[PDB]
Amino acid sequence: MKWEMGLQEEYIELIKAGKKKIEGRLYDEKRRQIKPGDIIIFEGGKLKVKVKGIRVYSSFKEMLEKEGIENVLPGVKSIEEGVKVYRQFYDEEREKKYGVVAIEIEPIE
Repeated sequence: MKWEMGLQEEYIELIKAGKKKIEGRLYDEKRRQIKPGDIIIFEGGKLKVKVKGIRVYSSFKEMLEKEGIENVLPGVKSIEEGVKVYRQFYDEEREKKYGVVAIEIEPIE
């Protein structure tokens, strides 16, 4: 399957460069249908990636600690800062309701 989802510009570059190897998202209805082998089209075609793995957590904090913040949000020095990044996109109620998913990705040329 091929899935479409938005992605901020700064992350598009980090993924292409091989620094950002994980895409964190709310494990919501849309994300609950993704499996390794699928393809994700980011920000209207600015980047295409292959899904290599799916790991679900109860929170962004736990996801970041297990996946390694440098592999998810390159440059962010602390887990607290990492959680803040996600809070700008996802509220705590949604996080508690759906859980969080770490999508292992590989850029497609």
